[PDB]
Amino acid sequence: SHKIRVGDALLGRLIDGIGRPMESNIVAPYLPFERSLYAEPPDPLLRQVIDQPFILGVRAIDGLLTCGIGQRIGIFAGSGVGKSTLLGMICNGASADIIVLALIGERGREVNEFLALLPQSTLSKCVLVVTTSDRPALERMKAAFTATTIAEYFRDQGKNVLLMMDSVTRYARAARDVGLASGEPDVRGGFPPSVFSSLPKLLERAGPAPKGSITAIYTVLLESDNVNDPIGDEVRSILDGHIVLTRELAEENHFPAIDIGLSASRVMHNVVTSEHLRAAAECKKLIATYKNPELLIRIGEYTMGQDPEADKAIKNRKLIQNFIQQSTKDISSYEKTIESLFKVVA
Ligand SMILES: [Ca+2]
Repeated sequence: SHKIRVGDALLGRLIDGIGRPMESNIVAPYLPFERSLYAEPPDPLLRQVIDQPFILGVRAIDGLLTCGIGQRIGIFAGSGVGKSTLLGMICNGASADIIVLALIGERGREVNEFLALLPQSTLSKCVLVVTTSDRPALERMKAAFTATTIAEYFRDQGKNVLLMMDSVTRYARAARDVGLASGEPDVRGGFPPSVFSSLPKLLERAGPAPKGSITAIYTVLLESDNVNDPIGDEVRSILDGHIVLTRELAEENHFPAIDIGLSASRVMHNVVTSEHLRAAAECKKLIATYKNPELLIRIGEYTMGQDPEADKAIKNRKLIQNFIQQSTKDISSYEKTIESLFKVVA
């Protein structure tokens, strides 16, 4: 009841919503420790500051929206915009000692499609908390806490942990159904009070620590409708950074489909050099100001301003696009990413 068993043997394993290994082995993993699913957690005694970069191995993010160790980061994405591919790139590229994944509320098919993106070397440092759509709501809700608790266990060993929860949206729908079942009323958008109060309690467990850390990425699944998602809204107000993927970029075959102007890192200025910050700011402005040259040629115009800002954007388009667009096998170290950024704004 509300305790799970943990240990190093969790690494490389598929684990259910309450922490039980799901692969059938004749020899069971050794999991000698019990931990509560809930933590007080790390009392502000004392609370830390985010001041070191957390490298994802994604040029657009590392370059223009740099993450920090112990940050809480949201990725907001609808269907068919390459979310799972981006999550895969992050797991394979991130500077994390241990990855704890919570895969909540999707069908087995989607789980296997994600797992296929992770090579043996990545899986070997992963704990995979998986609760598919068919599982009871209680199990899908608990998966978020199980994952968080396991991340804390590994943090406590001095590991820099990446907690990746796909998705807080489906966690919340599970927690909704549990809450309503207990007799809570709908307060906003079909959600009872319990789900809202759980969000900061979960997110506040990520963060830097004396030894080790937990940097957390939470996905928010966007519906192709105009219905308010109050869970996503509350998350927006808590996060330290947010990455937004758009259908508009996905349909241009622009991947990762990150809209830079809608994305932000509240910690970047604290974890990158002033020169890095300056180059990123120019790159962002160049991205925002760019306009298809076709549009001027078709009206016979010899523009070229003299409009300095717009002229550089066209001149630097291919460089900028090759920088922010990045294939799965298009690998880039943090050193290389920064060197490449300076090149695209030159
Ligand atoms: Ca909203």
